[PDB]
Amino acid sequence: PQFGLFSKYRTPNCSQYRLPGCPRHFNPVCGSDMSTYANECTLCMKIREGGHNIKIIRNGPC
Repeated sequence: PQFGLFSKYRTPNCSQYRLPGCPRHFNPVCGSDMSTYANECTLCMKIREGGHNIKIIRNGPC
């Protein structure tokens, strides 16, 4: 897999979602910070400093 998940946890790759804002609502991933999310306003907001450096708990549906 990509790097693994045993180091911290498995961190999401938000190298996209590059909107001036955030369209739609959809939450693919699962948050270690107790937030089911995935987008520019959910993670990428969080991830840059909306929460932490997010590690999703689950990389997919929950």
